[PDB]
Amino acid sequence: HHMEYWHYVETTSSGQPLLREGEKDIFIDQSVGLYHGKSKILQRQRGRIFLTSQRIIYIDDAKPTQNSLGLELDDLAYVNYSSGFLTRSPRLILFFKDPSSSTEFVQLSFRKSDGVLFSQATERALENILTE
Amino acid sequence: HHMEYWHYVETTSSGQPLLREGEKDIFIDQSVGLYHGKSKILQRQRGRIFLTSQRIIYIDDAKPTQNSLGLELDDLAYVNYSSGFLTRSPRLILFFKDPSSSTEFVQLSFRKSDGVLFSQATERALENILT
Amino acid sequence: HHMEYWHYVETTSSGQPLLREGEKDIFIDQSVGLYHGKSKILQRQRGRIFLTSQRIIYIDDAKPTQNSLGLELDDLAYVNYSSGFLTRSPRLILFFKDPSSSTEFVQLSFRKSDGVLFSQATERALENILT
Amino acid sequence: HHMEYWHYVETTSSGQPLLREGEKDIFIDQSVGLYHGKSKILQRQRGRIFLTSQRIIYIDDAKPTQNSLGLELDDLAYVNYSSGFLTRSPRLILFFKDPSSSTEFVQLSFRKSDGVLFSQATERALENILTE
Repeated sequence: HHMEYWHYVETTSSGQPLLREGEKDIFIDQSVGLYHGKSKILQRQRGRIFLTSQRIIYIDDAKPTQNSLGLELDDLAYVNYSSGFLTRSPRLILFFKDPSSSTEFVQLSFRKSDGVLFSQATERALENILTE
Repeated sequence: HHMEYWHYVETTSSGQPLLREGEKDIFIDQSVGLYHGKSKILQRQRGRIFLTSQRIIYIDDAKPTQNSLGLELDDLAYVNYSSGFLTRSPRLILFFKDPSSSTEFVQLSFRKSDGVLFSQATERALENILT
Repeated sequence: HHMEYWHYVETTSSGQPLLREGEKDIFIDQSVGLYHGKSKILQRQRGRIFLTSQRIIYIDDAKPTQNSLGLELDDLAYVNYSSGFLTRSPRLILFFKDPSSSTEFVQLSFRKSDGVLFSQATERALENILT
Repeated sequence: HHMEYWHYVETTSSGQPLLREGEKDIFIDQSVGLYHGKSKILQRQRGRIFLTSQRIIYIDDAKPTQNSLGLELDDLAYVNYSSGFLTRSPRLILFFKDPSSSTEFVQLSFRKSDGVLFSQATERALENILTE
């Protein structure tokens, strides 16, 4: 289940995430869907994606105050961009430090952008945490 | 930087590695080279690669008692096979649980086989450890 | 759009394809599905895949005398194996010499094998035609 | 040999390509190296790359009037972007309509950019020719 790694995120009525003390937004993209391993996360297929200094946050388009999710950058070891040759959309693949299985990873799927600026910003934000 | 993750492996002159208490031989392949991230590990470009129940072990062809190295399966998180379209040889990429940088990962490069059987065995060996 | 590139293949009721003058059986794999570009070919999702000296032939499991198709090796330019990290199954991707669009290419999807032996045989069969 | 597919291109002293009647530049990138199949093209490792309505053109940094090369878009069937996971630089892979072997293809290697805008423009320019 994807909830071992993802946590619930509160938002305003308008779909703005409520961020932690000193947590700052770095980048945002639109119309992103989530995967857990190779499978779509049902009902989390169209949202805005936010990168912060601490987290990747998915804000559900349809029900932002219910279906929004967060992932800690501190739980990640690598991110890898995949450009959409076999997949309909380009994908950003997130690798965890401590997966329960190699089947457990996340993907962000970009339906209205190539996802390149988001992925580049995420690579940098991850590297800042890793190198410390 | 590769020595953060790999350890020295004692062998014999004929290239037989010293295994641990209860550590079992699973699969071996020949003429493998090692990468650390995108770069070749310089003195480790032609060796046998050995999968055990606990480790991946590189046994150097030219200098086995000196240049042989081991990696704990317990330090890995994911594995990915790449078939060699843009690389001279197929590659098995290994991702650490705890990399100091996301530029640090392992590749095994298969110069005289396709590396499929070795990669499949490693997938299974790693999954046994994770689960 | 896939019917620009694939042709109808006559079989028998037991799923044996009608081969041409001097056309020889090279390799077969089971439980394969077909793609045209990124999309599944709808009635061609479970069949045997057959490499001959001249063609790749899909023999449909459910309706072999109706839904079986052939592709000329002479219409291909490149082949690429993808190991199935993000796809449920490994894929063999085939690139046409003369695509109407660069969105048009073939995939074979291997549901009950890794497709390596079939892919390796196809690489060789295609190279024989090209050279 | 890479010269079955590539042709000589004339330039000005300053390294500006001399274009055909009605041929127009679409995009340019810098610090690109060439591959023929998996191997570097020696001495064609640092140049500007130009996309035109008809061609991809490599302008050699060191000797532009001698070592510049052109490829016809009409000789291509596909282009594929590869994002630099195993390769030091991202790559744009060019597939020919009529290779003599599957070992014969070209790569553009991007040493000072991610090559994304160039690759996107090339995909579009190719598609215009293919669809006719």
